[PDB]
Amino acid sequence: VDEANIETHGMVPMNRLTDDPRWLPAMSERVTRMVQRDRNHPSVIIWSLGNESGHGANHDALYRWIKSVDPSRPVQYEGGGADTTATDIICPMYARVDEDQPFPAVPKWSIKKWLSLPGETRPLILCEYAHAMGNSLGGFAKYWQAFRQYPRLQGGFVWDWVDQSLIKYDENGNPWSAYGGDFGDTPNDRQFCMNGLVFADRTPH
Amino acid sequence: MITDSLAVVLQRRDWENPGVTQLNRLAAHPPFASWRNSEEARTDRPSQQLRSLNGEWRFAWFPAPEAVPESWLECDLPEADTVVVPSNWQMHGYDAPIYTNVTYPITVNPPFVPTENPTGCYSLTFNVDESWLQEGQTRIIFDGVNSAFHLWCNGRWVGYGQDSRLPSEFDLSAFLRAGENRLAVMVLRWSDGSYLEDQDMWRMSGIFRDVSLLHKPTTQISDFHVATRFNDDFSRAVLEAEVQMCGELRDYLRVTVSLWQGETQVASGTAPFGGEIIDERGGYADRVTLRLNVENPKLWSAEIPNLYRAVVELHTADGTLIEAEACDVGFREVRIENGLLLLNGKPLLIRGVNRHEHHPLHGQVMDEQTMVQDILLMKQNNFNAVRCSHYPNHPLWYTLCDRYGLYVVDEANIETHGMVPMNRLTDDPRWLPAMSERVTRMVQRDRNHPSVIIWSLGNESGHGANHDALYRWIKSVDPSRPVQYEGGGADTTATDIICPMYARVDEDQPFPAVPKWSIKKWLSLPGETRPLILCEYAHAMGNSLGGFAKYWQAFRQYPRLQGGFVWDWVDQSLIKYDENGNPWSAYGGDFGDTPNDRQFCMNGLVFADRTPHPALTEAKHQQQFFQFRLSGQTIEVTSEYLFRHSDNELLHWMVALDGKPLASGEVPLDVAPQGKQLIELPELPQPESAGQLWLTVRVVQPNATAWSEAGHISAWQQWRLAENLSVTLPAASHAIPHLTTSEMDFCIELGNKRWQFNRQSGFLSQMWIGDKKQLLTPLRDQFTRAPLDNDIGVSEATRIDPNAWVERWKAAGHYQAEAALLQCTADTLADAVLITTAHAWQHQGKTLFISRKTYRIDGSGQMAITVDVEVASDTPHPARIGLNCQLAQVAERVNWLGLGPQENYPDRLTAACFDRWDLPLSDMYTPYVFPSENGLRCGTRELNYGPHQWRGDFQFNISRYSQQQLMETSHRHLLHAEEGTWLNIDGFHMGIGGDDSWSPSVSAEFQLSAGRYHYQLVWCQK
Ligand SMILES: [Mg+2]
Repeated sequence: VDEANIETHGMVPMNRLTDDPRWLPAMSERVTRMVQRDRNHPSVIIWSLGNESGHGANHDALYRWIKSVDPSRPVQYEGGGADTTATDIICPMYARVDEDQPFPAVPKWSIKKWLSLPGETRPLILCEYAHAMGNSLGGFAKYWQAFRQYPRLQGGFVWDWVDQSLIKYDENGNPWSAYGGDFGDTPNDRQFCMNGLVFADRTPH
Repeated sequence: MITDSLAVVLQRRDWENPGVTQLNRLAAHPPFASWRNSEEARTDRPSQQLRSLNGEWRFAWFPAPEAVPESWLECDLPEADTVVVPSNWQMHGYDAPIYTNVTYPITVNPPFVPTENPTGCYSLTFNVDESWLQEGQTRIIFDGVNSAFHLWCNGRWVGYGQDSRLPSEFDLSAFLRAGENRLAVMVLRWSDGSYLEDQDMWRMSGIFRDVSLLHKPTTQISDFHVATRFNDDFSRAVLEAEVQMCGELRDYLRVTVSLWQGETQVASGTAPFGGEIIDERGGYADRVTLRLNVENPKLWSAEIPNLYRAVVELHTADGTLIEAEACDVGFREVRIENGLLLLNGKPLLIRGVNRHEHHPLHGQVMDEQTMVQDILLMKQNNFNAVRCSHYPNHPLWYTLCDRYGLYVVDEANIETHGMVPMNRLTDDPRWLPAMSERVTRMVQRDRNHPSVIIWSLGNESGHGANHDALYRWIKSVDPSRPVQYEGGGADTTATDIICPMYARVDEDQPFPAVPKWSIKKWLSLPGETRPLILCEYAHAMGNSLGGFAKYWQAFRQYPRLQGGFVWDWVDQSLIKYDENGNPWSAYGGDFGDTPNDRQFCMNGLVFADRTPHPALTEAKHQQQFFQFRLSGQTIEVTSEYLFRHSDNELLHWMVALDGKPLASGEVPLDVAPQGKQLIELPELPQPESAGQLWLTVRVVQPNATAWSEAGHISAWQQWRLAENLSVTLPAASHAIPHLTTSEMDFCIELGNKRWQFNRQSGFLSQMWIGDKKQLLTPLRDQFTRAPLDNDIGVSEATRIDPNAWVERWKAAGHYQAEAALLQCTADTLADAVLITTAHAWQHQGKTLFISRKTYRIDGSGQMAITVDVEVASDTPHPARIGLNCQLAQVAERVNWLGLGPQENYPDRLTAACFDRWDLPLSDMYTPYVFPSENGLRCGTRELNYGPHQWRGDFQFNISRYSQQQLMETSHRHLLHAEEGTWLNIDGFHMGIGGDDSWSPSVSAEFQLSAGRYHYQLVWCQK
């Protein structure tokens, strides 16, 4: 699944960069440029405009462009709660099968519930599930049990394949993995960055 | 000092590059006017803060951008003349204006442009008040510029602007200094952006729009949005406005919205900054949403503006107000429901004329007065809807519509007629950023206005991926207005409502990949639900609007069809000065700009100056809201109006016989919208005398609306009363005509009068009175008329087209055909003398027509002519069948009984009504920029000029200019009246047409294909 190189986690509201009319030309290049280069490959089955960029007018405009230039591949966008008009298939991220937690303006429901919502027909694939950080994947069976159970649920991508760490050298020169801003870059989110199913080197968690 | 210096700034060049529309340009916002006082915004009094750079402007002109001196930016050149702004430099005559209908004037190598591009640099020196500099931000604003400009302030580079139509704002706060500040602006005729718009209009490059200076407090609201929500009842409407505040944010500061109707406020809204906790990271810091509830709010409509005044004020907590913004608010809901466009819960029938904003005297720049003058005419003429093609209108223009009445359709400033395939510029992914600015920028500026009911992405740009992407953006940013795009055949996915252009109701013509069908057929297409509105119809060029009735008849007939905008409101012409200095209108590249599309450019319903084309009256009659159906004595009136009761309408009916009215009936009119009112006449007087009774009903307004003076007439209808046939006999007269015969000529004498017929000629050369000679030229049959604009079409001597009517006639030898006498004879009735002439018109051994004419002379001496015409089936149908003569006598006034008084044609005789008519002789001729046969009148029982009386049913045009002369002349001004008056009488006349200029638009029924024709008329002295 190809992803347009747009993220705007930082901005508050997050949607502001994507939402603004002026920013559209900068936004366009990443979606537009990406399609031409990667359109040819047989393997790609999907186009994703943005990740965690929120919902903006540009995404709706951009989503329309991808369909018109290319009708071959379904387009999915996570942002806006994943219930956004732009995404062909719902991609709730970190959604819980058993239970749903809602944040005002960004409600999250159990995947079984989410398909069931009034006036919803779209197939649902999770952007992420079963976070692999540290000890992880607990209740992993439950997610998969649900996927087999429901025809509509297409399953979701696990996060994340490789823990992110950078080699560091001791005075001895032995190499120790570094998590977060070991280098002192600040503020450092530290440990959360690695998020890894398998060791970098790589070894299997 | 670099990089301020021209050489560094010029290259890399921006204009050549497709990608950068502008540099250092502030985001577009609806105008606020920046006035601190709360009252002023509600008042709408001109703001003190706003400043106008309009005035005399220093000007310099250079062939190329490289050519213009570097030194100038520091100082204005000594040589350069001072030119008023906003102005078009070409209008000034520095550079000849270039007009091209389809082709870009510059050679097409996107994105590259011709190495030498005419460049004009404007330098303005102004003094800024000290108070402005100390606090706030000051940004220069340009209402319009073309194509692209480079901005220098105080010898320092400021900005680059890529779009002429849109307003561009640059901030001068850093640049400005105490005392006078020089302003240097550079404008280039040709830009990379130029490729985007190929729309066909006279092309002028310069600053055609006002330049002003605006001052904003450091904390001010950059943009505000007004939105309306209504109940199904519409009794209660919820209005919410969102305001975004620039720069610093203070918790204490609050924004208050007040809605004022007339002099009394309806509702007030006040909010703390920020709202709604938008997902997911945070609620907007700088955005506040205010909702105001209005119940029984008046709703804006073309018939009634019904305006509210909304003031947005940002004020301190205590609190003082930092700034005030006022926006006109009209409450209307526009939505497409069930494939039918609906306004305010009522299906909309749109009568609209495409408007190009052009002035012959001032060229592209439009006087404020002109819009008002233009607006009144369209509203006066039964036009409730105006579309501007294909660029955003002057900022003032939208405001006028909202007060005045008529609906406005905004159009994005993108056209790409030139590119082949045309879709290429729009279609390409790279071009999207340039494309985006015109659609995106336009929405923000024009979104606020109540009047606009639609958004149009592009005109004639073809169908491109960008249009589909752009269409999606407009919906998402704004859901209020339906979006329609013409291109791609008008069946494109992007357009909410189909807009076929030049579509024909009766018949459909298809071009591979761009099929066109009759409008009735087009809705019917499989899997089509969209309401259809024509971008253009009833082309008004030259003689035009023929078959206009048919289009309108269809619109009423079908619920889905919403009607279409007429093209075009104003003929486009530029004033030119003779050595005498008299002003003659110029069509095409009179200036020698080439290649020139020439005549086709004007395309005008009404004269530029402006005067109304004979056609315009026809539009008014068809357009009119009221519908009249008559059965017997009873008259039934149906109201077109959706929302308005006829509070002040007066209905007057007059019944007259043979141009004389026995009775006049007037009734007050009280019909609710969609209401039907039945009116019954007092029993009509019955005339024993032979003739036809005529009933005429017209609706006039007792009290003048702002657009219309009192006693103005909205609509009229004419119905024939039961016909009267007279069996009274002319005979008998004691005097008997005596005829004297010579081999050379046939002579008939009765009393004083003498009639001469020439045997060799086969036509009667001379008619005798006194002691006088009546006609200069022998009477002859004429099968040709000066070609109409439609008949000529796109055909030219260089590039002749087989399809065009003129070509078929020319190929035919129809024009050059020479009459021969097949037979001739002279005979004497006891009471009269009868002459029979047979003429065959032969070209190349093939006879186009055979005409037989018999002249019978009464004892009274009144002369009766019966003509029989045979037309070969093979030959292209004769444009008209008539006999034309030249008369020495000249008369001040022409009196005829027939359809009047406007010139009318069989295709468009609907506007005309039958009554006795009197006009100055000059009136009969109709001025045209390009001269074609004109001034024809139809269904005339009797025609009177001077001594002569003509009795019969015929179509007559009487003018000084010969038909041969009319065809010959390039321009209207050139023609010089021939001595005497040319008179044409036609038994039958071909329909003017046409839906399309390019291809013959004439209807099948209108053409005289019968192959057999008979008409008779009487020549009577006195
Ligand atoms: Mg065009």
